Amino acid sequence: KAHPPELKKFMDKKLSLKLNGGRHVQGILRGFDPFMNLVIDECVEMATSGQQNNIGMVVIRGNSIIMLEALERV
Amino acid sequence: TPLYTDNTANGIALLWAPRPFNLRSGRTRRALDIPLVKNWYREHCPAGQPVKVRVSYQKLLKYYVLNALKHRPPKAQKKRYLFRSFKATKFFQSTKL
Amino acid sequence: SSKMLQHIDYRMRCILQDGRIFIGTFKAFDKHMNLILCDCDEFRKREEKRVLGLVLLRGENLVSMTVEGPPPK
Amino acid sequence: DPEEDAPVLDWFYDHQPLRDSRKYVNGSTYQRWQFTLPMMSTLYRLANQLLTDLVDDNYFYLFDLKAFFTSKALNMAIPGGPKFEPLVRDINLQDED
Amino acid sequence: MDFLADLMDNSELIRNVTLCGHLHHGKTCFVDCLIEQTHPEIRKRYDQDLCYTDILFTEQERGVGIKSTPVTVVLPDTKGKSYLFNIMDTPGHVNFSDEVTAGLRISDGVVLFIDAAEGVMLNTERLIKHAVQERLAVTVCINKIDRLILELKLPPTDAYYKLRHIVDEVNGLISMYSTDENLILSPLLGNVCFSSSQYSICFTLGSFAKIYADTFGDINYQEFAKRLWGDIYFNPKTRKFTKKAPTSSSQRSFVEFILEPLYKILAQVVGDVDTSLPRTLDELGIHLTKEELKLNIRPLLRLVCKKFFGEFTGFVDMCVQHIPSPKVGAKPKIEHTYTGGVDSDLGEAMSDCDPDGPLMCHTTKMYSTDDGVQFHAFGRVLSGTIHAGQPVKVLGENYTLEDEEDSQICTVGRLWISVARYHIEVNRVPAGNWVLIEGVDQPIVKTATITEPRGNEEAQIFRPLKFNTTSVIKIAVEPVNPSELPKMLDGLRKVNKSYPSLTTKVEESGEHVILGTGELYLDCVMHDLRKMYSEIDIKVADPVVTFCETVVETSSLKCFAETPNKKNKITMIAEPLEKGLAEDIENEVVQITWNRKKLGEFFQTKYDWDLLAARSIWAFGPDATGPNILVDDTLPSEVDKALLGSVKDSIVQGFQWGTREGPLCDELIRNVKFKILDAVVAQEPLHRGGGQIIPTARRVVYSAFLMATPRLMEPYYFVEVQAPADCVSAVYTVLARRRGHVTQDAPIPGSPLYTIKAFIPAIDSFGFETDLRTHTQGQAFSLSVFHHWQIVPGDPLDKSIVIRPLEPQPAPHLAREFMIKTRRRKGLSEDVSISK
Amino acid sequence: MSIGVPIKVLHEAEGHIVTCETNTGEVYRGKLIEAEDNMNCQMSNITVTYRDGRVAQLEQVYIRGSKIRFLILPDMLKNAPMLK
RNA sequence: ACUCUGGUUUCUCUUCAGAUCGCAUAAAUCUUUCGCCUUUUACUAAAGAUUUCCGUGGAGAGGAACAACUCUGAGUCUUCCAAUUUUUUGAGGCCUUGCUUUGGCAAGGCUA
Repeated sequence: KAHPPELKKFMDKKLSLKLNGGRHVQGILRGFDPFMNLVIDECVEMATSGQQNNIGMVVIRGNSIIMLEALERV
Repeated sequence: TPLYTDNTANGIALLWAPRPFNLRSGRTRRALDIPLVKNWYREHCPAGQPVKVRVSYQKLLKYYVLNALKHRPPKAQKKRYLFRSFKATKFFQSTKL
Repeated sequence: SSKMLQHIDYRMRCILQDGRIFIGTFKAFDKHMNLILCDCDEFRKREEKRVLGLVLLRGENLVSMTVEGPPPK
Repeated sequence: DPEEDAPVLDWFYDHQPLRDSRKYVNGSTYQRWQFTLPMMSTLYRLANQLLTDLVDDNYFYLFDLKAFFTSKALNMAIPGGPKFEPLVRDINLQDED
Repeated sequence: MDFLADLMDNSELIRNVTLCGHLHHGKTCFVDCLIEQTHPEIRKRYDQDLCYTDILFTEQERGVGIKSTPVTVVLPDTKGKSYLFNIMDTPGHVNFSDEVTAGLRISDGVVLFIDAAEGVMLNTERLIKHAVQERLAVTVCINKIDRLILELKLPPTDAYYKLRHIVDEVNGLISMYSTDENLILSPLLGNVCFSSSQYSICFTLGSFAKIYADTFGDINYQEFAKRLWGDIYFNPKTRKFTKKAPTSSSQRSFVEFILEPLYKILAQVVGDVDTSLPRTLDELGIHLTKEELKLNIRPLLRLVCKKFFGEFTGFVDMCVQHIPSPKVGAKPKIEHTYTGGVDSDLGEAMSDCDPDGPLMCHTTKMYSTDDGVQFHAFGRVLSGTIHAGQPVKVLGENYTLEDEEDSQICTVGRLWISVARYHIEVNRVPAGNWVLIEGVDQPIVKTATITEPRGNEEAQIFRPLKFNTTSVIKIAVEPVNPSELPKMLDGLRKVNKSYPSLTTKVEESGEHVILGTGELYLDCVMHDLRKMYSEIDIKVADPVVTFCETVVETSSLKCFAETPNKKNKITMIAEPLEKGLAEDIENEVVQITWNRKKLGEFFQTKYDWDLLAARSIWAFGPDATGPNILVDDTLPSEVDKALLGSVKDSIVQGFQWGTREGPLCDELIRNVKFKILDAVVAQEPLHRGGGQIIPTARRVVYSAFLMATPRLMEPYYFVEVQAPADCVSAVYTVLARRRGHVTQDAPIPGSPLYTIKAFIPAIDSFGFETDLRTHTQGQAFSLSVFHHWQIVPGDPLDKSIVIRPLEPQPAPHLAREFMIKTRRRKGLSEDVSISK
Repeated sequence: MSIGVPIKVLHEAEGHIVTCETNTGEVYRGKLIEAEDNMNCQMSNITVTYRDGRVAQLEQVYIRGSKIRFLILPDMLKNAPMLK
């Protein structure tokens, strides 16, 4: 009965994820599941050390996701 | 469930039917109170008919309209019944003949 | 689950998982123990009464409910 | 017809068709009849002769109670409608200057 | 109850929508169903309709909607959020089109009710066109779906065919009027909604998919709906939606999953109540009591559909998803409606729909109470909050930033939100709402803009209410007892307030003429005047239509007029205007507000006019949008231009006055081109004053018009009649008797009824509806709307004709009669004096 | 029988200004656009108070509902029909 | 998936009738106009006012029927959820200050 999180507003958008342990990440959304695990293109890591770390396509478990901010205008 | 039984067409016809024949249930009216030709003269007179039948049509309509217009609500009544106090009196007897 | 339908509109005190206190009028709940409390004042530790309003407390962070006062008129 | 009039053939011509049938009529007082769609459709098909096959009341545009009341009030008459005496005489006021 | 008021604070959870459609398309029934859903204590009787939202005696007795009624009501959404809806219950009759527009101007969105069996018909086409003019959001509801099941018994495949044909026709009609392609309509898009308002059926694709989901669970109703219409088919082998039929005799997805369950749920209630109804009722989870099963077919069907389809969330989410809220939808409203525009500071303030901004309300409705002596304004709050018992500054239709005379300071007493018959009083109303306002009836006449005094002094008014049709019917109204004339006069004012397009004009002879669109319009107007406002006996003249005046030939010689000072001499000529060009000015295709380059480019290119002549155009006719043109033609080699420009304005007012009141029929010169061929302007300013030039301009315009052979234009009504096939021949003869020519006779698809569209003279259109209805025994019904002025047969300047009294003259005489009697109705002279 | 009353009040809070506290102490006040059965709140025009006291302006926010400690809804919804 | 739920018919009576009492329709009296007119008794036809009559609904009361359990419904009525989103855990441990109600709290940094 697990409905998907309502995120076609946020598809192909530049979002900054907040992750669990005070962590942060940035990237383009590419999709989801009903469990809100997000797949991300052009992922820049953006740690608290201050230097920005690009990766690319990553997958983030939805358990660890605190918030999405759409940095791009939806 | 099938799309339509043998009763579906009959029920659909019963939808658009005159007042007595569009009720699943209803109350009982006296045979006096059932004008079987009230809707007969409420329509226009058929063409190719003599003068007398037409004047009969207008006269029936006139009487019907006079009855309808001069209608008054029935007055409040204490419901005293005839033929019910007769059997109460020691003068009348009941039977079936 | 009538054990908390017994407690609707009673002014209840909800101790939370961080230790914060929600003194609010217990309006509604569900199977996940998400509470709807109206006119809810938060008490933290000295004690204080940060007024919030209509709090939808998610059930994950609720530890313990207890009555503070009778339902108002 | 034994096939078309299946439900009503048993009780069609009785004095009180279904008097003791507790399913359809409340009791001997013979009031508040409850029927079923098949028998009502059968009755309608049998009574097509006495019933005008009119679907809506648009036929009675100017040939209904309201129009006849208007005609009586206005001292005039629909061609098919009835002729009434004037609601008020107004003999001198009928023909103004 | 308090939530109803509190929801007005949020400007997004409110939707301002008007319910419009053709005559008797279930709009009132739909509002009744909504009321019953939201009001537990309000229930319609089994045989008689609820008749809610109709409070006038005429509304109930006639059965046709008369006055648009406001309904404010809170409805839960499909997701479960309680939105606030304001609904204009508008009359579907074409004669009351104005009553739609007053509710249409202050409405963000339009819900177009179309009968499933009937089709689009005429008023729906006019309504979608006119709503395209205000650029409102458009949604379509095909009401009375049951008529495709319980009346025509069309197969569900044919039912889908009919619905798709209707939707495609509506979309094509919108594409023929609206340039923006975003107005495409489809049930999967959430635009098209299906409904049967008698049995309380109201569902869209999303609503029915959500019903499926709640029946089963874990179903995405949005994506399910996005695959529930069109040539899509369903495969149960793979449970998969394809663009081709999995089998040969497969049915489309819409038929398979939507039309089919509806057909069966109706059939099991109309045919098998005692045999098969309990089984299918327990199958769908509907639990009806023993008493509830004892009701007749129609109340039982309504009850089971109410229990099954539940709330009317399809309509709610349709309006939420396709009709913008006032906060977001205010910008186009300000762009199209306000005179000052969005550019000004007030425009920017009112575009945001700020509850804290400057106070601004736009009242377009007037409602009469029981007494009728104190009207109540009704209008939209476009900015700020109006408060009860507060001073306000009411503006008028002629108010400008210069003229402060049209305003008036009035104290607003108690004010309420009208929920049809009952209205809830409220201390204040925020922006974006529809509000009844008290204490402002005296300065308000028809359109009104209300603002706050002692602030925002640079506040203009909204554009005057523009009506689709031109009211051409005219009836003279007199009192039976002249000693009671003032009362009737008072009553006139009241009706002039009540009916937005009513025009009450006192002629020279003293006849108080009233302008109405049609027979029923004036009938209701005079019923209200006699029985509600004046309460005194009144007399009606025989109905007659207005006439316009035109020319058909170039003026034989240039006609000249001179000022009483004998120093300013103006010489002009008369010519007719080009085809469509008059219609172009009528429809605001080209406006005097255009800069000279654009208008000149239009005239020279499209109509092959000379570039200099296009630049030589001075002004338009009776109004800014008058169908007559005034064009300068003074050659620069003989006439100075800068000096002529000083009296150009005065000549413009003179020409406008001349076109307003024609020499022949005392009014309405139409489709005439006037060229000023000579101008002798006195060198001193005091010898060229307006009081001197304007009468001279009127005289020269009259002389030029009369010198050219004039003609009278009578209004031709476009009447379409929906009638069975057997009545078409009779309708042909009936139209032939009244000098009407038949254009089209198209059988309605998906119905056995033809529709015959013809043109009939309005002067000969009186009693046509009754004639046709009674002649075909009620089978043929007609609606009349103004189409176009056409030259009446005959010559108005042929005095050898003798007018026989009390006799229908032949066509070659008609024009003469049509003017001469008209002059007698104005108290004017017997014949037009060419010298004067 | 299926969906509870507080999620109905959360759906009733859409369009309004709600202030949601999350698990990491960050308080998000702004216009709740959409909310689901799980408390995933797409909100907008967000004033954010972090744990330190800093306030940021984040114009489009989607909070996962697992991390929500509570939401403070408007008191208008004290008169909402599902709270009766 | 349960215990109690208690019938419906019919004969009367007594009050109230709002509502098409009635998806039907009478008569009389009176008062206005009338048409006949010449005296009552019949009348002509419209309006207005009552009245009686053939009926009706509801309520209440008193019988019989006659049985009877039940119908029905108040409800617990009864035969399944540890893997991201709530209820089968990221939980627990270290450091500085403000006060210590010398128990320690609050904030932050941590470590796992």
